[PDB]
Parts: sequence; C-alpha cells; structure tokens
Amino acid sequence: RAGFYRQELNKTVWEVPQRLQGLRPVGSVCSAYDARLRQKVAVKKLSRPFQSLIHARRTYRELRLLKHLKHENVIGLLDVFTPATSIEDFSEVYLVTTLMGADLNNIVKCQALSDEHVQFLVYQLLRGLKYIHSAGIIHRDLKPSNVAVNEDCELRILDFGATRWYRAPEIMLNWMHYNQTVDIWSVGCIMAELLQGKALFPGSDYIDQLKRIMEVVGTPSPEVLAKISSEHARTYIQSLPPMPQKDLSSIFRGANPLAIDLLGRMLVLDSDQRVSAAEALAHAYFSQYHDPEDEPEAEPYDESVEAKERTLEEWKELTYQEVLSF
Ligand SMILES: Cc1ccc(-n2nc(C(C)(C)C)cc2NC(=O)Nc2ccc(OCCN3CCOCC3)c3ccccc23)cc1
Repeated sequence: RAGFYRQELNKTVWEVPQRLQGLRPVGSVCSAYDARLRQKVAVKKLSRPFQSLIHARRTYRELRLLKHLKHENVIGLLDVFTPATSIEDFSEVYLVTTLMGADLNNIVKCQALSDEHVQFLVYQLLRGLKYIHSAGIIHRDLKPSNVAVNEDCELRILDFGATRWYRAPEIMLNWMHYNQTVDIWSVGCIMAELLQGKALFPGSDYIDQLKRIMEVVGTPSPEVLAKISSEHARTYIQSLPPMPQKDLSSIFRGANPLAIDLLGRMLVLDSDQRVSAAEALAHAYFSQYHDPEDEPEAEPYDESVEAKERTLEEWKELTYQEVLSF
C-alpha cells in the first residue's frame, strides 16, 4: 500500500499502483490506462490465490506460463505485482497485459468476415498454437471467448477460465491420453463458425453435442471408436443410430474450396490423422500469409518444479519470488 490505492469493483477490493487509472470491469478482470506505460492495459486479479493448494498451483502455473511463452499471437505479461510488502501479507496477485480490444465473438456478431479476413485470423491462431504446442502445452479450452482480436485483426490466444461446442470428442469421451491435436479440433469449430457466422455444433447437452458431431463427421469404426474413448464412454456412441459421413462442400456452400479442404483435415474423429498446427500453416489457404521463417517455435516448458508435492507456504514463497523477479 506504498503508492497503491483501494477501490471496490465486482464488489471486491482492488489494490493497485496509482499508475493504473480508470478500472472498468470487463468480467475479476478490469480495463485501465497505464500512466507510466502510456497505453491501455487489462488487469486480472486472481481469486483468493493461496486459499487452497490447487489455487496456489494454478496461481503459480499461470504466472510461470505467461512469462515463458512470448509470441505475437499469444497473451504476454506487461507487468505483475502485489499489494504486499512481505510474505506474511502476501495474499493477492494481479496480472497485467495490453488491451487487445474484443474477443472473437464480437467480430462475428457485428461483421460477417470475408475469406481474406478469415485466412488471416486462423493463420494467427495456428501460428500462435504452433508456438504453444512446441512448448509442450495444451489449451484444452480453445474457443471464441478465449481469443482476443485487435481492430487491425491482430490475434492473441489466452485462457480466461459453452465449451463443449468447440471441444474435441476424446475429451468428452474421457480418453485420458489425448494429445495436442484436441485444440486443432477446436480451431476447426471456430473457423467453421467464422465462415457460416454461427456455431458448428451448438449441442444443448452432452448427448446432443455428440449427435451433432456424429452427423457431420459421421459414425466412427469400432477400431477408431476404441482409441478415442474409455470402456464406459463407448456405450454413449453405440446407443446412437448409424449415421453416414457428410461432405463438407454441401455444408459450407459457396466457401473457398481450400477452406473446406482444411476443415476436413481438422474435424476428424481420429486424433492421429488430424492436421498439425505446423502442417496446417503450410496449407494453400494460408499461401497469402505463410512464412516458414516467421513462424517460430517456443522453448521447452520445464514442469520439474510443478511436478513435485509441496505445501501452500512453498507455493506461496515460490510465487512471491516469481512475482518480484519479473
Ligand atoms: C490457472 C491458469 C493457468 C494458465 C492460464 N493461461 N494459459 C494461457 C495459455 C493457454 C495461452 C498458455 C494463458 C493463460 N492466462 C491468461 O490468458 N490470463 C488472462 C486471461 C484473460 C484476461 O483478460 C481477458 C479480458 N480482456 C480481453 C481483451 O484483451 C484484454 C483482456 C487476462 C488479463 C490480464 C492478464 C491475464 C489474463 C490461465 C489460468
């Protein structure tokens, strides 16, 4: 509280340095202008970050993860702080980034994007995911509202923290050994929505979700169904009647043939045959944007520290160090 000040936004106290002016709650997340940095910034006050062990891990990970990942099309930390002068009164954490404007829903709602815009939006989303995947990280909840877009159509991936719309089958079916391509399914659901201007699989429940996915992508073979689901989850799919595969061209009428082609390589039930984030950029849909040189990978993410049992006070202190060291 040495140069900080207190408000109440979202009916909760917000202690921040005085450089941050004019907090308008977005969602807790608030807008603001930074006086020193002289630009628009967003701020994320973490909810009771050290009340529980899990909160302490999630508080640590988020911080560790945003610091590690540094890419154009990914969220990046401008600043981190606490209103705490010691480890005793360390109870609150605040993360700070650039204001990216709106989410991806706003763009679709307001303006039906051309095939030119769509090319550039998915390009960035893959180029960004290529970075994250290369780090050895999975989003597991890629969706419109976890993707910010600047007015220049600049894109950035984030994790705010329905989902099932853009969720891969094997996650719903509890495969428990799913890899990075779960997100590639999500990208397809997002990209399809960009074209049509409406959700591809707006399932009203768990079953209805699967019934919509099984109509377009069709019924999987018993061989393919056995490698994307637990023994218990299979009875949900077998319950459903036999439904044939639909040709995407008939769905996405008057779409770019290339765009339809790429969706066929993303919306696949077998994860082994889904396209890679890296491969997908090579596709002729992004021929206007693809640059092999300017599509960097990320550094391997060290799990070592996290992959170890510790008490709260250790997560508390470990975090304090990571805050201050920024
Ligand atoms: C426990 C936990 C662990 C990790 C994460 N996590 N994982 C990722 C990956 C997938 C990209 C690596 C990113 C994040 N964390 C985030 O993306 N955090 C945030 C989300 C939404 C926000 O504000 C959104 C509001 N607004 C949108 C428009 O642009 C300005 C911000 C934020 C505002 C300021 C600071 C951080 C924010 C999240 C939680």
